[PDB]
Amino acid sequence: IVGGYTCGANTVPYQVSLNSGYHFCGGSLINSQWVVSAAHCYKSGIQVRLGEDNINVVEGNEQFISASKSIVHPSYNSNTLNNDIMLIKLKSAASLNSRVASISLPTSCASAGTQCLISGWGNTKSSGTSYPDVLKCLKAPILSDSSCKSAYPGQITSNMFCAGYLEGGKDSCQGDSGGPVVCSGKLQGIVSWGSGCAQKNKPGVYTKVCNYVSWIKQTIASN
Ligand SMILES: COc1ccc(-c2ccc(C(=O)N[C@H](CO)C(C)(C)C)cc2C(=O)O)c(C(=O)Nc2ccc(C(=N)N)cc2)n1
Ligand SMILES: COc1ccc(-c2ccc(C(=O)N[C@H](CO)C(C)(C)C)cc2C(=O)O)c(C(=O)Nc2ccc(C(=N)N)cc2)n1
Ligand SMILES: [Ca+2]
Repeated sequence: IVGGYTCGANTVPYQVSLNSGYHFCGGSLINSQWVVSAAHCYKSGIQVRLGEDNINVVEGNEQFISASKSIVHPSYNSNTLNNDIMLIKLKSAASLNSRVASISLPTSCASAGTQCLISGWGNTKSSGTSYPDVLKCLKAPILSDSSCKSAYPGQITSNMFCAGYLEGGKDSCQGDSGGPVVCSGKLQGIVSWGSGCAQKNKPGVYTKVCNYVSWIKQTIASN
């Protein structure tokens, strides 16, 4: 997260870190056994880390649970980036508590201009790299479809939206991928792609979760 702020420990209790001996992507807890992330974060050896603030220090509220299943959307396309969504099942159920809690799925899509909370442990600089110990947060609005398509001509599908700041300086970034965009208590987005980070006229692009609620529910019911 570039241009964000320190969230505060366990203030975003649905935020998970996907770990393979290091943090590589975010995710969002949606019930005690399932995490929503980005398809492009798929890999072997995933451990889900819940209850984290400082990802480099044991602080006492963590739960580390191996992924037993990783289910990428059936029509994910790694070229176009359409349908950049994956469901991860935990090998055993998390213990839900105040610091490890789920986020609601949308019942309807959010309007342009809706203010959302984006969070993660990704890079915090727009040039160069700095990776934070503690979770970072950014308030950012959803942009209009027209502004999004103007920013990325020919690239924006009905399963994507843009969010952020066209002046630059405030964006998600590498390592935030798979993590949440939460608006009025609903998981509306997944950190997906962009051009660099926090560049002028190049807002973040996010998977549009409201198109996937039936798929998510049916997938959880069958796996
Ligand atoms: C598929 O969609 C996107 C969208 C954006 C990026 C991206 C993000 C940040 C940056 C980047 O500029 N990140 C930091 C920001 O400070 C640097 C300091 C490393 C430049 C670069 C890229 C890129 O396009 O190469 C990427 C991206 O990083 N893709 C990528 C693909 C292949 C390799 C590899 N085999 N070496 C590495 C990286 N992918
Ligand atoms: C869509 O498919 C992919 C595939 C791979 C990447 C990617 C490439 C390199 C890396 C990366 O450089 N990872 C390092 C290790 O080299 C970390 C230390 C951040 C784990 C991260 C990512 C990522 O998924 O976030 C990314 C990727 O760069 N995504 C991304 C997400 C958001 C923005 C933005 N809002 N500005 C920019 C870029 N996207
Ligand atoms: Ca920790």
